[PDB]
Amino acid sequence: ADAVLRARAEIDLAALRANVRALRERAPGAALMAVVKADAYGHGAIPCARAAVAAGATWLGTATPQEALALRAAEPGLPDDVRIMCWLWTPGGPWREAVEARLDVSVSAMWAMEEVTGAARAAGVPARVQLKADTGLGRGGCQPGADWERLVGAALRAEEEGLLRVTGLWSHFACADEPGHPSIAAQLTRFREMTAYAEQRGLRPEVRHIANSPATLTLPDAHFDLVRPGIAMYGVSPSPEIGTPADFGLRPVMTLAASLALVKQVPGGHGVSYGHHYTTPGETTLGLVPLGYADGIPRHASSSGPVLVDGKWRTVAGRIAMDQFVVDLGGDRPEPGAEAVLFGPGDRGEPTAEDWAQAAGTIAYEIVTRIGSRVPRVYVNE
Amino acid sequence: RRDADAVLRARAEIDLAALRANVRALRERAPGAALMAVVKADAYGHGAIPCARAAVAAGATWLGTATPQEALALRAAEPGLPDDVRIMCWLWTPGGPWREAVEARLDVSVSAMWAMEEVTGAARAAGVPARVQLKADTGLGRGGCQPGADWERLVGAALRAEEEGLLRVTGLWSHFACADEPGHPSIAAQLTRFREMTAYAEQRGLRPEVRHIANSPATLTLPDAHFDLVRPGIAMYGVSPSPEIGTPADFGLRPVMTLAASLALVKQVPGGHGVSYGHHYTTPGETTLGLVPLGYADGIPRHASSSGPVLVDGKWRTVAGRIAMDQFVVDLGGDRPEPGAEAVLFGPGDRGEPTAEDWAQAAGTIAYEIVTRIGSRVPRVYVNE
Ligand SMILES: Cc1ncc(COP(=O)(O)O)c(CN[C@@H]2CONC2=O)c1O
Ligand SMILES: Cc1ncc(COP(=O)(O)O)c(CN[C@@H]2CONC2=O)c1O
Ligand SMILES: [Cl-]
Ligand SMILES: [Cl-]
Ligand SMILES: [Cl-]
Ligand code: NA
Ligand code: NA
Repeated sequence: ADAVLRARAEIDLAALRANVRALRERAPGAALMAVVKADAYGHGAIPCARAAVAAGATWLGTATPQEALALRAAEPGLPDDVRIMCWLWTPGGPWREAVEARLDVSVSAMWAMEEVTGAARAAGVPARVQLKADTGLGRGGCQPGADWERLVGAALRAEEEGLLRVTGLWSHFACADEPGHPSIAAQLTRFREMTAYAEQRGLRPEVRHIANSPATLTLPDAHFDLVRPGIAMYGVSPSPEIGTPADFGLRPVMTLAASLALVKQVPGGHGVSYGHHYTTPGETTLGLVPLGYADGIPRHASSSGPVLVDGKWRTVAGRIAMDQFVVDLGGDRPEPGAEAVLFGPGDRGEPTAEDWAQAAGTIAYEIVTRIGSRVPRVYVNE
Repeated sequence: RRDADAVLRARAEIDLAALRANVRALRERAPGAALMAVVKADAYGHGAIPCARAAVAAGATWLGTATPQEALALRAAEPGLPDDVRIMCWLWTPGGPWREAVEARLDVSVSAMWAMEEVTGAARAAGVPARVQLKADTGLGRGGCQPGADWERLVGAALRAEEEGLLRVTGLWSHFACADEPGHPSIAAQLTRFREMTAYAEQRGLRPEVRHIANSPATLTLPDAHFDLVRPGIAMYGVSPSPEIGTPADFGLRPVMTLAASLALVKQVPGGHGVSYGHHYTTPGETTLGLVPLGYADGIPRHASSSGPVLVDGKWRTVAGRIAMDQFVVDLGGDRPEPGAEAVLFGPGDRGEPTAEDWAQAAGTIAYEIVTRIGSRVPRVYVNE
């Protein structure tokens, strides 16, 4: 692909492996799940899954069943013994294909309990089921009290019939990226209660797990049998409040770069881009970076996004357009085709994804995950 | 059946009859001009090839893309689009596939000497002449050639390449900065500069088939800016360029995309229960919550946290707290739709659902960004092909 000449997202799989390594050291009591949903947070699902497994991940996590099934179908195959879990299900989804593919499937509700049991019955092989507990996030889990009682009950019956085995009990935190937030302790308490209850009724899960990246990095009591450090595996800190990648032995995996399309002199008083929200203060040079919001450069970073060009940080001049944006180069005259580095690990003087997050009023998770399909991915150290 | 399966979670429904109607409506609105169907960025999220075909059927005689790869993909479509449709691309960088573009008969934009040298080199090596459009920077300060010496030199090099039989300048074009703000003084200033820079080029000897400057908001509001060709991108997808310009209905337009999902969970929760990351929403009393299985990886902007609208079970709901990567929650106020019930995030608006403009407002952006960044994990379903 000559598509890389315009722009590319370089994915350093050696950095990803080092991150997995570092996260395994940080959670020595637990298995590590490589969360590779959303096309591995924009980094490429299958290449990142292989690298994570090579570095010691024994679980893969996806949102949709289609994502998990694509991992099972990869050629050459990932090891047959890697566990693959998926959790974002709707009525009528491919439960039977998931059971036949030996996926761990999350169940938060009776409807899904019924459908997976029906699918196991029709497939003639038992399902592996994880029960999700809503411990305080108020999102995908089963509520405590009657809902949980009923769900645990139906799971035991299906076990009795040989239709499934409950392989895990899990939940997810709301505010683990704010250390000391009182909801963290409240959720852990509730997690302990709800899991104690399920085990006393007779469930025998292989894994209990609640930890995402910020809990993995800051709460050893929340590690249990399995940690799910998604954003950290891609070398990106969950928040500045938690710390920098370097604080945890982490290195950003993605570098986003483009080649300048145009370098041109313009007079003072010349408007730049839509709405003319920037006006040259005097005679100067403008550089055209051929990436825009269709490529995942957030429109919210208009006037603020940083980019390394020709030895200095520049910032976006005025509005980001669909396919491009402009920087004021202050008189410098790099060649057309010169490298513009939007973000990376930061060790060459370039910005990081967290700098973009700040410029766009969002979090670094969104920045890396929404880099568009029009930007080719280049895998290094595969 | 694998098709039938991903649509169960969510889908972006693309009504090509609405797109064809929009192209007809735009052609009425610019009777002096050919219409270019701007299908860059995967047709603003709607699907490049299906939209290109529909637009051509409805009378578009030009297709516009940003990258050469987009344009080459249109040339290569099977079945082919008509051989006589013109396909233009404009976002080039040094060393791009100029020769392949020349051999594929694309119109290629040039704003600079580097590019003039590369395309002339490629035409020389291919042994076939290039079709080149010169872009003028009339005030936008983005991709065009500046007036004065830069333009003089570019027009000069183009004439020499014409003299050698290496290319023909097929167009002279530009693009507006503020056409979405009617009466903004930059509009007239750019048109005046466009007229001068194009007059200059023609008097030096260039004979373009088309002159063009109009995007959607100019096409809709500025008949003097139509020239020989209009490029109404967002309007073709039935979306107004701004509320200042008007609503789609004001222009005989209908939104082409409908974004919908199937509820993944409906559950009862007590009062005082936090909802989603950071607990920016707390249930005020006992209630029901609905889980919509779409998140910012699917293109639901995180900026619409606490504000995005969605039609569920007969009423508009709004996002409760933070939108997550793969899902968000709504407070259903006690209602108990079935799991799997339809949640309509946006569409043309005639069934009581929100529009892409409502999402733009909720997310502090423009409707262009909403439709364009709907993620590849959302399948597109084409109706009225
Ligand atoms: C159920 C589940 N487990 C673990 C993770 C890993 O989170 P970290 O990436 O924070 O480690 C996530 C993803 N969290 C994303 C981030 O945005 N919204 C989500 O659902 C998730 O949804
Ligand atoms: C060169 C060019 N021509 C025509 C159009 C059509 O514009 P409308 O969609 O506004 O009709 C665009 C789209 N402009 C996109 C829209 O956002 N940013 C851009 O550069 C464009 O870049
Ligand atoms: Cl939850
Ligand atoms: Cl701005
Ligand atoms: Cl310009
Ligand atoms: Na929870
Ligand atoms: Na211009």
